[PDB]
Amino acid sequence: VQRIYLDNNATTRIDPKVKEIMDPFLRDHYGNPSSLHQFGTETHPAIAEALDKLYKGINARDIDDVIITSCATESNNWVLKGVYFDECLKKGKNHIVTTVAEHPAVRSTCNFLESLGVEVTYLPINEHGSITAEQVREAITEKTALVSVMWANNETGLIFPIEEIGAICKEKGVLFHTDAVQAIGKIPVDVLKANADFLSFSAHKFHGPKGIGGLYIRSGVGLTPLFHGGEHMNGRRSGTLNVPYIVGMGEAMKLAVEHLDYEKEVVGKLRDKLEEALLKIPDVMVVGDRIHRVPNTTLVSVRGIEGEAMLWDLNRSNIAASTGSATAIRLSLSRFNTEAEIDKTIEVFSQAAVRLRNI
Amino acid sequence: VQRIYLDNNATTRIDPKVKEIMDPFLRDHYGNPSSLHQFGTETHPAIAEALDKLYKGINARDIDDVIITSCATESNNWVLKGVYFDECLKKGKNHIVTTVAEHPAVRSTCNFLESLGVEVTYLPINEHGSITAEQVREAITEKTALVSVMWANNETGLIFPIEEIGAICKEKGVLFHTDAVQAIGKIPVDVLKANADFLSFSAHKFHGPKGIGGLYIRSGVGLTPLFHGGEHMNGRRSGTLNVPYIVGMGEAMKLAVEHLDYEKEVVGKLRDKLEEALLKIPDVMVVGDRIHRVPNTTLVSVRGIEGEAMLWDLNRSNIAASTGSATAIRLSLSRFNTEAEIDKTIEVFSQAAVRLRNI
Ligand SMILES: Cc1ncc(COP(=O)(O)O)c(CN[C@@H](C)C(=O)O)c1O
Ligand SMILES: Cc1ncc(COP(=O)(O)O)c(CN[C@@H](C)C(=O)O)c1O
Ligand SMILES: [Cl-]
Ligand SMILES: [Cl-]
Repeated sequence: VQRIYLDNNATTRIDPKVKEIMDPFLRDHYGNPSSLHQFGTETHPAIAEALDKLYKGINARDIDDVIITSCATESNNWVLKGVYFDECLKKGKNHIVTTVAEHPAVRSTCNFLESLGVEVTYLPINEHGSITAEQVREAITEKTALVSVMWANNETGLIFPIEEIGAICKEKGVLFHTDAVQAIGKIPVDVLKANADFLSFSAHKFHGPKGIGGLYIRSGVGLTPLFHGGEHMNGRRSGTLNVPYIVGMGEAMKLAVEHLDYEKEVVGKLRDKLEEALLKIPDVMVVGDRIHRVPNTTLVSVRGIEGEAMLWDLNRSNIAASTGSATAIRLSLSRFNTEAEIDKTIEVFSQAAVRLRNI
Repeated sequence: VQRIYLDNNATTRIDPKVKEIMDPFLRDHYGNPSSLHQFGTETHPAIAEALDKLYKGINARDIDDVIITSCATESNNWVLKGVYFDECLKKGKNHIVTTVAEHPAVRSTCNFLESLGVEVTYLPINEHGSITAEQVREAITEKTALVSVMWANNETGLIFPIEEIGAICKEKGVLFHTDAVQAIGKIPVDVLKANADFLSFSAHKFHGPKGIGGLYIRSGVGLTPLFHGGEHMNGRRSGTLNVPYIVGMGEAMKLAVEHLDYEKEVVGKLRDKLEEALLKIPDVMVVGDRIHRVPNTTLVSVRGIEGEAMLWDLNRSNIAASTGSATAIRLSLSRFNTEAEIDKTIEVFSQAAVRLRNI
């Protein structure tokens, strides 16, 4: 069989080059980076080069941190629970501003915070699919400790106006976190433009392994550790480093960035091909704005069918994809897809479409 | 060159079989276990078999949890910070009992807890190297929320009387966590014998990859998540699973347990060989008790030399090891060592010994 993968916002294949680069750290460079002897020191250089790659991915300066984590969910829980202790409790700054769009790691953590007594406002989503900036402007109180808005949306592919949000946040004196998980490798990411104080990502959205990610922390911004024990990552996050996955994720980030133009021109073109082909069906509205999306995503709906039903049929034709908020169907490409696979999807989708209608 | 690795309590080589089993999950079974389509469902079976292996390693029942984490430091921070919220805050049970022996993840987290207002008593270590049980008996107040004692000590290899501690904890109504990181693969581990409510481990102490670990949670014991977001691990710890490392760590645990007798009879014998050979030097006292140690560790001191100096010289002779509390030298074997390598160490150590004395 010839299977087609269109669920890249759920996770992604590890790049062959990523696999190849981690391999010697599963084989004989197994030493613990903290060890003082050769087994440890010999991992130094590769670690350093990984970190360089991460820095250059997100336009982070020497004086900033990019801390390695076990995934974006760790990152996001760290940021929220750290600012709770540093701001909400110790500074009485008892309010967080976020959106209804956010990943559940963010939203569940916020919920928990409310349980303890933080007030969290959850910004509503507009007709244009997006949040405005002015919406955050108008929410930022005296008490506001942090604003958290995701860079791009995992369900619709919509880019939020981070940066404008950056500015509104600078002007008003407030901590700014952006969850940038679905922006890496998909559009350029620049914490400087963004005035991020905090930024999250996870390798497996850009062809590294599941099980690692980063939190960008800006210079001189405190954030009480989520993993105390304090020896690794300048005491910001304790635990023996995941050497192999570090090295992998370096590589991934690099390749991700190198492919920005390819993502834009080629993958985006593929997405468009697909999109147009599918709008030719009947009442197949696309979902949300079409102009401010990451290149690789399209969330279509289909008049009289469930998303789940569509998905299940697609699966039997060896095509993988997932749902989103109405349900609707999310098709999420990557550089690994080809025009052949799109064409095929167009066929198998339309057949499936026609074939499920009468029920 | 022929290098000799004796720093197994710092980390360990991934077993070839562990490497081999994770490999297809870095290659083409890259789907996200949550996905509903084949790419996801096809990871189901291997995940399940991994989990089975983990269960059987630690004598955990079906109705218990073994939750996958990013490492033992995650585990330990989870346990302490969860019981703070479930017990210290919500039940007014404002005291934790632990030892001075514990890993810094435990101790730093405790320190942080104190910062917020928990009272933590830190049980002092005795002349016999160990903690008694009666010592915990006598500390358990009305207010005591949790007792945390490590199963074996990473610095000395000393086994604490967990189980007796289990009983004293059952009788008095108190939550029992044991950090068992250095017991996996080294002596049998049995949460049932132990009345653990919580038990930690990390794969890289038993020849799986760094960057994953477990928290055993006993049936019906709550523990407010450290990673909110709640979709993975029955909502106890959110984040896309580390499929490859799961599968690896399964395998590791299995092999670890299969090798218990080999660890006892062969590795322990090797350790003894080494130990005796080195006691023949001059005022080379061994450090702590010699009778209740995991098979693989020995912490020697050397009359007139620093530990660091000894280590550095050893490193130049291609032998890897680390220090411990007075400083002293820790030599930590695994099944991968051979009598040849010991012999060699005996030589290179004694030469180094004699050669560093006059200064
Ligand atoms: C924007 C965003 N933030 C955070 C996460 C969580 O990353 P980890 O699971 O690596 O912590 C994801 C992945 N989500 C999946 C569940 C999806 O979109 O289908 C995401 O898309
Ligand atoms: C008893 C114990 N608990 C917890 C940990 C932390 O595990 P992770 O780093 O996998 O979270 C270790 C490893 N320690 C090293 C630093 C040593 O003994 O030399 C340990 O020995
Ligand atoms: Cl915290
Ligand atoms: Cl928590």
